[PDB]
Order: sequence, then C-alpha cells, then structure tokens
Amino acid sequence: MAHFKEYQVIGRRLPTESVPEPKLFRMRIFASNEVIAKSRYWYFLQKLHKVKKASGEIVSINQINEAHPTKVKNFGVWVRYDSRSGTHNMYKEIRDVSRVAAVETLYQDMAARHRARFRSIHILKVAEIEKTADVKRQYVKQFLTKDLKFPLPHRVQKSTKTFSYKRPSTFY
Amino acid sequence: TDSIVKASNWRLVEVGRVVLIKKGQSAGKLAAIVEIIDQKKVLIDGPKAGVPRQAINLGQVVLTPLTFALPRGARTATVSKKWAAAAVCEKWAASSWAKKIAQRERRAALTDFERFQVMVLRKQKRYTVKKALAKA
Amino acid sequence: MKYIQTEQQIEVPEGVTVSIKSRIVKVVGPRGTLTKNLKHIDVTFTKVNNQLIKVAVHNGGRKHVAALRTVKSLVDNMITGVTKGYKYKMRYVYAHFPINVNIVEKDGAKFIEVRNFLGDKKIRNVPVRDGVTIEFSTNVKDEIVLSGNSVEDVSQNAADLQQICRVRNKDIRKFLDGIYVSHKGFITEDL
Amino acid sequence: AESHRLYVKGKHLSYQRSKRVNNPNVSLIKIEGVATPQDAQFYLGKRIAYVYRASKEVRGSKIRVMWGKVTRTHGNSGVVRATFRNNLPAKTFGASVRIFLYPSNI
Amino acid sequence: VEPVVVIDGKGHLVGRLASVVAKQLLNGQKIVVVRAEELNISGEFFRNKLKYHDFLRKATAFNKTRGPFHFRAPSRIFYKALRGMVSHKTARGKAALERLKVFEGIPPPYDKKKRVVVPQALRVLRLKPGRKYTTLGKLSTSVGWKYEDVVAKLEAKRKVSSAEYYAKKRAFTKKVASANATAAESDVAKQLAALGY
RNA sequence: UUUGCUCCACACAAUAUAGAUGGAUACGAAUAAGGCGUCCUUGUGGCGUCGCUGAACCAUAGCAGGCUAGCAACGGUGCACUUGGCGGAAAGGCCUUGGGUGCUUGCUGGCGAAUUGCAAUGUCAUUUUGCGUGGGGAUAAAUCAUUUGUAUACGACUUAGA
RNA sequence: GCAGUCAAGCGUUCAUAGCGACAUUGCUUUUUGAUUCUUCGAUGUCGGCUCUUCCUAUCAUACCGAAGCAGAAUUCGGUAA
RNA sequence: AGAACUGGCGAUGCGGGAUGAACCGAACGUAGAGUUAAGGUGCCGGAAUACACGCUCAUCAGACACCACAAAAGGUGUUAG
RNA sequence: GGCCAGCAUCAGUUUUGGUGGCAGGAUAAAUCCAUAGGAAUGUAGCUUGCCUCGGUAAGUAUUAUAGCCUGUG
Repeated sequence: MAHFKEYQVIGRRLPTESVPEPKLFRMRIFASNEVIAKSRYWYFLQKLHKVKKASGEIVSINQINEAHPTKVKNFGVWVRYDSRSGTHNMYKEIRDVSRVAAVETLYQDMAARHRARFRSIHILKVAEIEKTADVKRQYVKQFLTKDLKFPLPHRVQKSTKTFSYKRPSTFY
Repeated sequence: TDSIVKASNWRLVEVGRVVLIKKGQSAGKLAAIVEIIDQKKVLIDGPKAGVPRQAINLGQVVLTPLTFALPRGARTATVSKKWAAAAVCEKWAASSWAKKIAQRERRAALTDFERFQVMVLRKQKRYTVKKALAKA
Repeated sequence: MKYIQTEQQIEVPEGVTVSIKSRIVKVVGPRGTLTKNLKHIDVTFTKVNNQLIKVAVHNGGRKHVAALRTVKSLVDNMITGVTKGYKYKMRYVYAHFPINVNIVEKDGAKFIEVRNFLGDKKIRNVPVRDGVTIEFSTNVKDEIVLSGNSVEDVSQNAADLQQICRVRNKDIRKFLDGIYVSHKGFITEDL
Repeated sequence: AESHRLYVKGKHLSYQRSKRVNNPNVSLIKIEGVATPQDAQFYLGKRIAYVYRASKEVRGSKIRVMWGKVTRTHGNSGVVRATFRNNLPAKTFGASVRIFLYPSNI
Repeated sequence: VEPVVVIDGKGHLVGRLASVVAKQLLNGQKIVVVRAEELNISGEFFRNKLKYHDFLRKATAFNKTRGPFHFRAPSRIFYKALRGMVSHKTARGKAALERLKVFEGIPPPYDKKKRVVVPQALRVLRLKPGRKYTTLGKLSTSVGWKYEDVVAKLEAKRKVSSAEYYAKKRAFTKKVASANATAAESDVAKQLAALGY
C-alpha cells in the first residue's frame, strides 16, 4: 500500500456524564500515514463493539519503530482475508528485517498469488518465533541452515547506451 | 586422461563477502554483508566506508572477488574489528578493478590545462614507441 | 518457491573416463567412445575427485530440478552403457506364417529385411541405427538379439523394428503375430 | 586540432505534440552525450542555431541560420525543449543542429 | 555516433531488436543490419510456425497479387516486423526507410567494418535460462525460403578468410602489447599515472 | 544529321543536398562460460591475468595553419609512381615492393597574424547540370514506309529486302 | 439445429462398446417468430439454369484408435476440407 | 416496450476510451507563459524497455471498464493454504 | 530620427539545484558503551571414533585464539 509505519491507536469512546472512564482499547494498525491509521482503526471497532466514530474519540496516535532493526527475524502471520469464493484463514511465514517492512513484503505476496487487494486482507496478528526448529514451512526453513553459499547464475547488468561493442557476457 | 571437468567458477555470496555498492545514495562505497536474508535482499554494513547497516537488493549491489570470513549476523562493532586485520582495503585498492574506477574518477576531474599536458606527454611517448617498435 | 540448490552424484569405475567441457559430455570406455550434448538443459557440474562428480542446480524451480535429475540418469546410463553394454533379446511371434529376417547390405548401410510377414506380398525394410550389431541367438529358436553402446542406439533401433510389425486394420487382440522386445540385458555375459 | 567543432552537435526531433495534435512553437532537441535532466541543466540557456544550405545567395552569403535558445528539459532521457525566433520547417527531423557553448553559465 | 552503424544480427530478438532500430532510424542514425539468419524469436519453433501460416493465408481474396505479400527470406520477416513500427505513408516514413538496408549473412562491403550489438536485444541478457528460442533461419528455411545452406556456405567460408586475418592482427599486437610496456618506467610514464593515463 | 561523341585535367558558373565536420578504431563461438597471455606429452591441456560497460584505443599544440634557424633520429606521415599478391554474396577494394616530393609539436628557435573594431554559420562538406579551354579514342543504329506469317481487332510478335 | 455435464436403466453377466431418459449448462442462425433501428422523391421480390468462393458440426477417400471388432460387413471417435 | 430520482445529448466544442452524439475528465473571446485532471510511459506518439515482489507457456495465451461476449464441469499442469 | 540584435540591472510569473538554521519522534528508534541473564544453524577448548602425519563423524561444553540474543541502564 506504501512504505508503512506501525501505529498504535487508543479509543476511549465518548464518556456520557453518567459514565466517566470507559475501558479504552488499543490496536496495532499497519497503515501508511497518520490518518489512514485512524480510519482503518475505526473499522475494527465497528466489527467488534457496537460503537463507532460518531460516538467515539481517539486518545493517542503514536508511531512505533522496530526496537531491533539489527537481527533477521522469522514472522508467523495469521491472515484473515475476504475473497471471491469466501473468507479463509492463512498462516504465512516471512523472513524479513523488521515488523513494519515484514508486512509490506506480504501485500506484494497476497496481492500476487491469491489475488486479494488491500481492501480484503485483514492482519490478524504478527509474532516472531523465538527459537528456530519451531518453523512450519520449508521455504522459511530453507535459509535457516548452516553457512549458506550460493552463486547468482546468469548475471545481467543494466545498460545505458543503445550500443555496446563488446558482446557483453554473463560472467560472474 | 582424467575427467577434466573445467570450472564454471562463480564468485559466491557467503557470510563475510565484501560488497561494492555502485548505485543509490551510497554509490561507489565498499560494504560487507552481515547476514543474508533470502535469494535477494541482504543485510550489509561498510562501517569504515560510512554506509550504515541496512537491507539492500542485489540489483543495487555488486560482488567483489575479495572475501573475509565472518560469524553470521555479526554486529557492526565486530564488523570493524574483523574488518581490521583482514587487510581488506589494501586488497581492494590492489585489484585492477578499483584502479579503473579511481582512475577515471581522477580523470574527469582534470582541468583543461592538464589535459593539454597529457596531450603533449602522449606525443612524447608515442614517438618513443614508434622508435621502440622498428627493430624488435 | 525456487529450492535454493541441489545436487546429485555421478560415480566412475576405474577404467572409464568422462570429459566435460562446456556442457559437452565425452565418455571413453571398454566399449568405445560416446558423445552427448546436454547444452539445452542448463546445469552446472562439480568435480570433486574422479569417482565423485556432483551436478547441481542453484535458484531453479520445480521443472528445472526435474531436469537435473534426468541429466543424472542420462549420463550415468551412458557410463554403465560403456562398461556393461546394451543387449535386447527379442523373440519372434508367429502363428501360421513364419517371419523371415535377413540382414542385407544395401549401399553398405545395413538394412534389416523382413519378408513373409503375415504372408503378405510386401517387402519390409528398416535401417539399422549406428553402432548396434545384431545377432541371432544360439539354441533359442526364433530369437533376434541386439547389441550396442548407448541406450538410444539399441533402444531406438530395437523399438523401431518392434513397430515395423504392426498389423493393419485387423484385430489387434486376436492376431498376435509380430516381433516383441522381451528381455533387456547387458552385453557382457556376467552383467 | 583537426576537429574545429566549437559547438555541441544535436539532432532535431519531433515537435511538442499530443497523439493527434502538435504545437510547432516548442521543438524538441536531443543532445548527444546526455542522460538525465539532473545532468542536462548545464545546457539550459545555451543558444542553438540551425544551419541550412540554400539556393539563392543573399547578403553575399550562400548559407542561412535560424537562431534559437533552450527553455528546459523534456522527459527523463535528456531530450531538451527549444524555442526559436521562427519555428523549424518540420522538413527537418533527425537533421543535425548546433548547440553553442555560449552563454557560459560557468 | 558514427556515420553508418553496422548491427550484427546474431543473438537478438526480432521484437526487441527492431524496436530500438525503429527509433534509431528516426534520429537520422543510419543502420545496415547484417547476419540476419541467426536472429531469434521467443517461444518454441512450432509456435512461430503457426505464428506465421495464419499470416501466410491472409492474402486478399479477389486477386492474390495485390493482396498482402509474404516474404519468405530471413531478412524481410525481420524487415516486415520493422516497417510496421515506422509509419510509412506520409513521405517521412518512406525516405526514412532508405536510411536502412537489410541483408542476410554479410554483403561484400560491410564485413570489413566493426560489427556492433545492442545491449537490450540479446537472447542472452533477456530470456530466462531454460526457456526455449527459435533461430529465424530454422524458421524461414522451413516456411519456404530456399537458400539457407548456400548462405551457410559463404559464412563457413569468410570465417576462414577472417581467421588468417585475426592471427596477423593479434600477432601484430603481441609486439605492441609489451612494446606498450617497453616504454614504461620512463620519466614520462610516472607522470601519466599522476595525470591518470 | 553542322566538326558532333566518349574519356581525363583545367576553368567557370549555375544546380541541388532527409542532411559531414577527428577515426564506420574487420575474429568465431559460448554464454550454469570465456578472452588474453605464458608452458608442455599441444589437449573438450596446464599456469597466470583480465573482462562489472567506448565515461575506451588511436589521433589531437603551428593566420583553415604563416615565414626562415638549429638538435637527434631514421621514425610517423602527406602526395604521386612503382612492386607483386589477394579480393566476386551488391569483388571498384585491401595489402604490399621499392623509391621520389612535402610536413614534422620528438627537442630548442626567430619574425607575423590588432581597426571583422563587446557576438551574430561567418560561410574552407558534397552530388549534379551545363560552358569553354585544353589532350586522347570511335566513327552506328532503331522506327516509319514496302513485305511475310507459325503472328493478328488496331498496336505487339515473327520474317524478307542494296 | 448442434454440442456437453451427471446417470436410473437397456445392453447376456454388465451405468459408461452403443445407447441415455430424469434433469441440467451452453453454442449457432440455416427456419420460424418478437422488435421495428435504416430505406416508400422506389435498394427490382420466389425458385430453376448458370458460375466461382468460403465455413465446417465429414457423408466417401489418406492416416489411426476403440467395438457387445474372428474374417467379412458395420458402428463410435480423432488430424483433416 | 413501459416508469421514478438525478445528470447528460439534442443546443457543445477539446484531451482520453484506436474509431463512435449521450463513457471519463472538462464546459472554449483571442495570444503568451506555467501547472495539472482522465489516460498513458516497447515502437508507431510526446513520455521510465524505471524500481520492487511475485505468479503463467498455452502444437487456437493474455492484455485493463461503459465497448462489443462466454458458462456448467474436469486437470499429482502449476502455486499457495 | 526605422528594423533586428546582444549585455547589465530591475520588476511580475515561475522552474531548476545548492545550502544553512530550528523544532518535533518511545524529547527519535537504532548503531555505540556499562550491565546481568539465555540460548544455539554451539566457535573455543575437551574427548571418543573414523581417519595419509591433517581433516573429519559425536556429544560435552553457553565462551575460552568466536560471537549473538534476551533484558536494565
């Protein structure tokens, strides 16, 4: 959808004079800006609690950054997505640097293989898997092995001119 | 007469490979892979060349014949230290490769005057070579 | 998903020599030389030592791996072809009409001649593919046996003779007359 | 110094145009040896002169010239918009045109 | 950037080779294409076979002569995939084409000159390893053009006439190569390094 | 058939120019492979290096290029001859033998170039057509009319006629 | 008019050699209709003779495969006009 | 064929949908300059053979609305659950 | 005392870069340091056992001629 930012949002409802301090709530939204957060937020209240923006309020909007951009991490992601033939669960695992870019790698996927737009894909959860060997799929298990070595076959290098006299090769 | 299977010998991505970045906001600095993610995007730091730790696509980067071995996922502070005694720099400026880049970078910065000097001196040389190949 | 990289192992007995340059594959052994071009299929060969030579595919897909596998089975079938050899025992099958098989030199090209097939008035003829000598078995009545080097030689020419005997627009489940490849052996008596 | 060219050669090209319309007032010029407008800013304002041979001789001269100057870059590939005192004849597409170095913004 | 650009045809795609040429012919850059019969097309040999016949039968009904022609030669099947790109009705596209000259194999004058390639054409830098391809010679020889083997002969000839060449050219440089290094070390050689050359 | 015609030079005008302005600066094949060198048992050989873009290699200092001096080399060239070999896919070229004439920024010299008057293409690229001048080389065909027919609507075709 | 999907049964035994109801999804315009959008300051309106051409959902022939195909005769289907 | 709330077209150009009155953006005195909408960014056409992640090879591919076609059912074809 | 030009300085309209200054951010997060715990796709080191004098198959073994993670700063 864009380069993302992981936001937290806290709605307090609107207190009636009879009821001060509602219990609040908070949800972790993946959105591309301040506003798109707020709106995509209210979308999850209407489908949980009867309350909505008309009776509602937002306490705070706070971006979150990954506390450890350093380490490579393995993200299990539960995805509920509506689609043509119905709605389905998924569990797809992503090998990616940080939570906020881990999801962007997912829309590129879920909008390719299963042909779902951003409108139709909820994010049910994102969690790192502590130890390895708890990983599910092979294609995440693929790169966990010791000291990986591979060549990149069949190199290509982007060309500028419309003529190159030397018959460029793939050597690499 | 043994097998005689020849080579097809690539340079290989590995933990510790030292990478040259020719495009992006870095564009021409040495860096080194921290730990590889997947078939493409990797994590790198160049710490003595200035580029920070980051993830990068392979289309932006080029692999160098130089190598030095690293523990997987090594932190930058470690990267400078394993970087140190490996003599990686002098290796790099030693290859004809970097000699070309540094050469042409040093070319396009010539004032027109020193261009004129290069002209006269290349005539100086071309005469001595036209002599040089007659006898031999 | 592009399984990253895989490999297979080719193994060489003492007296046979592979030679692989580019993707061209030479083989030299007691049964002579074989040559094959795999260049269409795009694989990488690793030689560790002689008897151990590993083939590998990096960053390829399902189909591409599926190609690596049959590259293994191919070249290895050549090797064990040049030690053992390939021999097919075919037995004649005829009901009321015995089938004549001559070997005839015609312009030195080695044509197998088939006559009296189904008592028909037609002459049948097949070219012998290169390298395969043909014998007629001792103390087995109505047998023809093929001997050659590569699997494609023996197999292809053999099966071609098999399908020269098709019956035309009769019952194929009543008339069984024909020539059939039965047992697939290796030339050397032991193996 | 047997090459006396003091001008950067360039090839005239299509007018500013939509699919079905063109506006002759802004010609396009493509300059040899340029890639991106970030590089091509150096050529802005440099006066361009088209030089065409003629038949009649006037002013004791057998060759005529239509002056013109550069406005701004066109597209990412370094194509250059150029105006003129009078729009080019359109008989010239892929005909060469000379970019002088003056005025020098250097 | 040269008066007459000579494009060698081996290792190119009929589509993506012409697409750059069509624009290089509207910039006033002359071109002579050579060695066409080794040109290539995406997909297998059989597709192109039926990419073609369905165009081969499109001749206009009431008279066959004035219908859309079909050129069997290896050149034109490229030259047809080109002339469509240029729009030639208004006089521009007509006089524009005669900048262009197509040949099969090589003609007499244009072998003597250095033969180029276009970086974004080649079958080696585009199609995915393991994909098929089609040699335009293999195609047009089958769809009823004739002379391929006679052209394949002249190619198998000049390769030898150029073989003795390269030896005499290389062996000449073999002298000059170290002769480039026999003048080194000199007081001028130290400065050219400080001057970059 | 008015002394015309072809070829070559000169010389002059016109006549135009899809469109110069340093150099179109010649291996073949693979590219999950090579080129370059080196060595040998010369090979589907060895050992080293190199290719990640012609952002190169060569040329490139002299009023469009002046005028004379000297230094070393015996080069690079310019032009016109020669020398012989090679070239047919649209060879009209390449390479070359030996010379002669000219330049030389390979190095040190001398004098001139200022009023094109604070820029204005500043015109020194070419094909063609014609005209005189000059020197060689040659000096016939076709159609109509007449005529035949294997040709035929009329033309066309096919014949014949010193 | 033609083409499918499923299958109770018939087919000796036996849904599927061949049939194929019960339903069921399509395609075609070659009939016949519905509409009447275009032409009543006129596109001459049935069929036959004549004469090419084209599409196949091929009747025969080339080449094959199944059969409740022994041979023969015949049926069903494919590449094909 | 018949109606309801709007908006257009007739009475209206221009750019885009190749082309078309009612589709999209936009409603024009004449010039100049600038920046954008819709649509595009291989070549014909001016504009990124720009970047990224993927998915598909089809011996009748697909290609972006209104706009000009397709289904029911099958396929360890392939990919993901 | 007409026409076509150029340059400088202004002006309106604008586009192209540079470049400084300051504030926001879990008063940036990180990197970087002090700091303990914890694991291994368990380095050292140990040892068995294969093994051409070396490389190796196993676990120990959480840092030793590697290091990383998890926290509090």
